[PDB]
Amino acid sequence: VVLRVVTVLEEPFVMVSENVLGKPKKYQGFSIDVLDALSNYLGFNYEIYVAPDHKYGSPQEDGTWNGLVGELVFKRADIGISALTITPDRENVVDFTTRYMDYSVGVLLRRGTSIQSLQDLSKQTDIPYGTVLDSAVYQHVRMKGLNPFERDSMYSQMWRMINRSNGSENNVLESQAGIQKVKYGNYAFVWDAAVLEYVAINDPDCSFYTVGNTVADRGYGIALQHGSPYRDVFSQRILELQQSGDMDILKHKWWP
Ligand SMILES: O=C(O)c1cc(=O)c2ccc(Cl)cc2[nH]1
Ligand SMILES: O=C(O)c1cc(=O)c2ccc(Cl)cc2[nH]1
Ligand SMILES: O=C(O)c1cc(=O)c2ccc(Cl)cc2[nH]1
Ligand SMILES: [Cl-]
Repeated sequence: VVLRVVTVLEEPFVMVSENVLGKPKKYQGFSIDVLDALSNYLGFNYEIYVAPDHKYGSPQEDGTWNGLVGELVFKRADIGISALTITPDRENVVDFTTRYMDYSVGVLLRRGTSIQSLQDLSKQTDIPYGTVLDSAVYQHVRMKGLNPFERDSMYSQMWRMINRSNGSENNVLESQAGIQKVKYGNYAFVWDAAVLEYVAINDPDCSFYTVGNTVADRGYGIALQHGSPYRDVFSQRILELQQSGDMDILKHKWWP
């Protein structure tokens, strides 16, 4: 029994280890190890392909979904292995396992800063900051900073910085671009805290520092087709990995 796995590249969750003839051959990462834990225990083999648009998946004008979620809806893949945020929107078109990673937001800073939190970052302007355009972080700051019900001045000030020149000045098109901008410029990059911790830990110049708060009731899960016969056993195994302390060994392999 061979499963077809769709993924989205995101260090250190899913990283392409080897390319042959212009296509990835081997994948590694925390999400890959969780997949390898499921495959060996439940007794299935798999093959992995990257989502063509490199997107996670969001609803479109016409109802259809794009990205990884779209690949599962159109049944072009059986399961999705990535840092895919569990949302009610997505739970309506694909089946999610239980959470295997906690959602977290953080900021990447040049070595030698006073910034301790996202709160601090919002209260200064000397270090410009931003994220990836139209990403999760971006859309959250935009929503909170434009919501008349919200009166947390942090999201209002952050959106003011992020949306300078309609977002062309302080944002980037890829996370790699944001990281290099911190490395070689005066900039702070807001992203998933777990990603940024991996980046900081592994930078050859050790030029980064990172702070971030985790977010409860938010996290990443494995996705499957709607009405998949594999969800329940997938979710059970994830619990088992958690109780046995196997998940904390995987997390320590990538976040020592
Ligand atoms: O699942 C999503 O929609 C999604 C959007 C992001 O910008 C993102 C960024 C970093 C990580 Cl580790 C996961 C992410 N997931
Ligand atoms: O602390 C939270 O609940 C939280 C959730 C987000 O999605 C988020 C996104 C961007 C920024 Cl700059 C802060 C954030 N904080
Ligand atoms: O792709 C971008 O928006 C971008 C902005 C920078 O300031 C920048 C600075 C250095 C490097 Cl190596 C890449 C960069 N990329
Ligand atoms: Cl395999």
